[PDB]
Amino acid sequence: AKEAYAALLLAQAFDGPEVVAGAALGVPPLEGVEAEVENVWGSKVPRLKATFPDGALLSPVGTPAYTLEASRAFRRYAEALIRVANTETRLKKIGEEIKKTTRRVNALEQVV
Amino acid sequence: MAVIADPETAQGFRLAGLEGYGASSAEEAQSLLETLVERGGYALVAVDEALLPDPERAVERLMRGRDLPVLLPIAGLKEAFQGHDVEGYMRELVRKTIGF
Amino acid sequence: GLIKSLAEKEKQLLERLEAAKKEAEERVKRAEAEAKALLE
Amino acid sequence: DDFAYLNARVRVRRGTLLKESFFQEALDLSFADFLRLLSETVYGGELAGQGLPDVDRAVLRTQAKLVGDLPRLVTGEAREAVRLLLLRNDLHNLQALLRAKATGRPFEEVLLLPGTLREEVWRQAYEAQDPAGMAQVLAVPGHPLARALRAVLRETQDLARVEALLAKRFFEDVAKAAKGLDQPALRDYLALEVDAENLRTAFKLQGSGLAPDAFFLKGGRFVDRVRFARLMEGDYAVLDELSGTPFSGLSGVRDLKALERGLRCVLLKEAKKGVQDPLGVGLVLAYVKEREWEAVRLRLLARRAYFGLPRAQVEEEVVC
Amino acid sequence: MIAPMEKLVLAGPKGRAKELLQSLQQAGVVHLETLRPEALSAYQLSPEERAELRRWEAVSAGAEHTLSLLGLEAEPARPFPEGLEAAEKALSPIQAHAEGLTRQKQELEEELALAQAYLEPLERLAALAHGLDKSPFLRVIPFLLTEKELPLVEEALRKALEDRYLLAHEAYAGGVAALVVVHRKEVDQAKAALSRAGVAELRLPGALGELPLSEAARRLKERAEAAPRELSEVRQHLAKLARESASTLQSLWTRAQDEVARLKALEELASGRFGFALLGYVPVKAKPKVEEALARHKESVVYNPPWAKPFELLVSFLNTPKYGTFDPTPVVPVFFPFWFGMIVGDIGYALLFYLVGRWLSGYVKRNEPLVIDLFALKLKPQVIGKLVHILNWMVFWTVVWGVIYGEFFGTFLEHLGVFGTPEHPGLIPILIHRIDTAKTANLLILLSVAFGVVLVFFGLALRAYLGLKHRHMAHFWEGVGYLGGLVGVLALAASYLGNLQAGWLQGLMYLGFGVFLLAVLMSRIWLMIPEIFTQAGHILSHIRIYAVGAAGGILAGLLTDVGFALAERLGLLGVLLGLLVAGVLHLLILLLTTLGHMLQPIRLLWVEFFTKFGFYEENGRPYRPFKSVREA
Repeated sequence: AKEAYAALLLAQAFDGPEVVAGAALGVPPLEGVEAEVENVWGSKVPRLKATFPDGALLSPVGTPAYTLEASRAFRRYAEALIRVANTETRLKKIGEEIKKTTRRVNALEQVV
Repeated sequence: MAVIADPETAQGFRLAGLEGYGASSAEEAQSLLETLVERGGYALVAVDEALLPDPERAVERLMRGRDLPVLLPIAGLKEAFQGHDVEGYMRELVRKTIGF
Repeated sequence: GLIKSLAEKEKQLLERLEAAKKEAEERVKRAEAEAKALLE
Repeated sequence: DDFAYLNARVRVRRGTLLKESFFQEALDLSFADFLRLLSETVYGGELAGQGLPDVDRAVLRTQAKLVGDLPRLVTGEAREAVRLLLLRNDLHNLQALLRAKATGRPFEEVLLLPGTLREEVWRQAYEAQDPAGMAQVLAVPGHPLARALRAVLRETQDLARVEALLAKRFFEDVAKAAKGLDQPALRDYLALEVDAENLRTAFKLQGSGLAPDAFFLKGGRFVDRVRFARLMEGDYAVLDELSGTPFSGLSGVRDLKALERGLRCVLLKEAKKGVQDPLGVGLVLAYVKEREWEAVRLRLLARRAYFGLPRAQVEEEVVC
Repeated sequence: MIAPMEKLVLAGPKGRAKELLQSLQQAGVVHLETLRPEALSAYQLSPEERAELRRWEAVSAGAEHTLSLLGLEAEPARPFPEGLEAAEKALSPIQAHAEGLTRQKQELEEELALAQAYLEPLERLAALAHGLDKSPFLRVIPFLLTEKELPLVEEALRKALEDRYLLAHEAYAGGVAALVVVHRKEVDQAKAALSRAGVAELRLPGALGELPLSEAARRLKERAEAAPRELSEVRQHLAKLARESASTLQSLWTRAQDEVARLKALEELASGRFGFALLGYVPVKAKPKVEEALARHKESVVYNPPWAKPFELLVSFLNTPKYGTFDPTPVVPVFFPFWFGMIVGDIGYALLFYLVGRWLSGYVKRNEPLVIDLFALKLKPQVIGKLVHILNWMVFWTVVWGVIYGEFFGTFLEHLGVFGTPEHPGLIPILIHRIDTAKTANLLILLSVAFGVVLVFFGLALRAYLGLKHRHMAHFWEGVGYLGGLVGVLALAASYLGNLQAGWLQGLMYLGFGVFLLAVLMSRIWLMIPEIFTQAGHILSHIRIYAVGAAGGILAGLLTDVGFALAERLGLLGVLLGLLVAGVLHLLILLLTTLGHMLQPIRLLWVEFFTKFGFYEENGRPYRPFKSVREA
């Protein structure tokens, strides 16, 4: 990622200022979080794919240049973030059970 | 989204089809804390670990059993993150777990 | 500069209005008195 | 005749320029030293103090005075030429404004560079309501950009197209105006400028896989429609047809970044040629170009120190 | 409606405001606002009002938009009371319908075009192709190529395909629509052959490009046929919408626009005045009186005889104030004798310009078009022509009097005792011309000089008035002070003009004349002395400009010798009319130059005027370019 971020600053650190307008809006910013159930023992919680694009093309010529490839990097934020977004929601499931579980384990073993 | 990172570098992400807005002056992410609750929902939610936020119990104390979209903490630029991966691994594995 | 004239007159109106609300509340404060008294 | 006056002054301005070793030194410096180092050199005299933003802003403001007010000062061909440079800054400004206006993203949200066209014009421009009106605001200073917009408007009046077709149209417009402007070096440079723009354009838009025809910029002479078409298909062998061209290091290149690196320098070596220009503006242009390359670098190296980035990270990009 | 306590708006030159304000107070008006500076105080505004206004704007704009797609736009005439809502409503069905027709109509034109282009080459491709369009066992690739290109692609193909293609072309002129049929397996190699070449496939828009060619062809063919007829229908409907709806559109337009202004007016004044002019509020007892008159100095927006005629209109423009020094107006009565009086022609020069004037009140037929100058129809603004009837009078007069000093001229270029010239000969008057002759000429030249003298006085006198009545001692002394010089100037000329008189007679007087000048120029102190040389250029200029107005005039009359008395052979009464081959031409040449002529006067005048000698337009400053000013 960090490539592009840093390649902002190249000839467009200064045109970050420009860019933040100048490239910004070819796509809905924000949400598209399409909440997903994974339904198992380990109940149901929301996961999601925020399945709306994060876009990157909206400008012509390839305009100022750094922009397009860099904006293309944003993809590789979005998409990638999903893996972890969805594995950790599984984590939270996996916490619960174990914890809860043992609570009863204990109880049975330790009073009943 | 709802991101913060290094603000300036978060900036790029947030531009196309994405979203963040917080700034560096709450290094615990007040920057998220309130903001999150401002709608109570965003595409997702993420952070710099600089903006120290796995005190997400802070967040939980507001959310109160709400399923907010929740962090990915980030160091905002390369400088070896693989620690808090294998650590992120420990973050369950020590403490959700028979693992220690 | 006539000016003042119209820029004051709108003010003249206000001090009678202000005075109205006050004169208003008194009627209620009257009813407050009776409302206790008759019940005691 | 008469560039004499221009020439003497600019030579005095050229005195404030830095050692190469600055850029080298910078490679290893801390941010505090970065601040000191810039503050001891000419952009530095309005350095806004401590912090990275201060640097960027200083660079802008320093150019604002050193370049930005130059065109006015008589109005011969050269003066027009300076006007064109600063006008490119205007062109961006305009685009941004257009977008701001278009995207329902108010007046506040835009900030602009120095140019021939400056804040108040812009303020009016934003504050002009209609796309027709915007173009008419441009008619206020009267420029080929003015002309370009009015021409662009005839078919369409909404941002994205207006901009695309405008950019193309505009560059065509510049070319003609430039045929009327008669520094041979700049004439050559325009064709090459056209070419460079095509190479990068073709490069960014390659893998669209499309016709050259949608956005083949024109005035190419190491380029033509076919090469454009080819590159757009993915074909770096287009770059390998470079062989004895000025653009000669672009052969063996596969990626846009490297492409751009090579290009910026190629254009720079050429840009530096105009030195002791008779009509001054080879030299003034060069002074400008160099100031850019310098400026870019100040900022690069600044980041490098500021964020504590590796040497190797800028080492590539501080060399032409 | 809005402004229920009800608005009047008056607009104007900034200076006039107090006097305007007074005129408005008198009328029956009350609650006069803002009255210097601005920002009313409980007589302002709210976005609700604005919103409703916005609705009027939407209609207003909409009426125009729909009117646009059809073509033309409306004119100020009859609005009508509407619901705003009603107006908005009204616009919607009709506009949508028309708009709908429009939308189809361009699409139809494009269709027609595209279809026409593609059908024939595609037909050629189809004709070769049959049976093998279908097959994907085998693959076929259409592309068009030209006939030089027929060897180049053929080579690309030859290298890839070898002979495992059989290679076909069918003509349609401009090239041959071409097929390669190859195995499906061979397809990349074949496409690639085209790619190396840069030869292009006849892929076509839409679903159509993609298709089996034969089938595609059928659809394409249908489009070609269909579109003009379709177009006719849509076009009829659109045309129909203009015919009926044009009045409707206008009435709506007028209303919507006026409303938009009306609404706006209320909003700007609400807040913050006209600027420097004046708003204000009437109960309806006050409302009738007020608008009708309140003296011309301003523009409002509502909730012998020859010598009198344009001047009469200047009387009002005298009355607009700014200062105690006198205002714009003078120009029109000042110009006229000389304006006309450069024109000093003859039978073929001046004296035929009536016909043209008679083509501004009668017209012409004999070439293309003109019908009525009163109805001023045109190639470039019509409108103006109606307005400039004030000018049509002055022009008809310009020629009439101009012809007349031509006829003064022909007193002295006819009559056999005065010159050698004929009284009235067998050729034409003004015959072997002689005003050219140096001594005769000298008098006409010296004639010119005099008008320039008048102007010297007129300007500097007005400066002394400037400082007198605008009170500036600085202006007063400047305008007065230069006249201190003048007696001595008159001395210097006179010693050559009489060859004697002065300059050595009144040249002793010069010695004292030069000091008097610099006294009050010195009273202002004035390091700003040097300028006085330059003033010396100006006097001479008056002469020269007039001189040319004569000389170029005179030259013009002497050109009719080489126009109409002579120009090949020597011109008698047949070769004379061999000059008439040229003669008709000379009229049109004459026309061109005379446009040039008049402008020197005004330039001359402007020298004086815009040295602020009676005029407060000058380099801007309220009042407006003189070009625009004097004409009424």
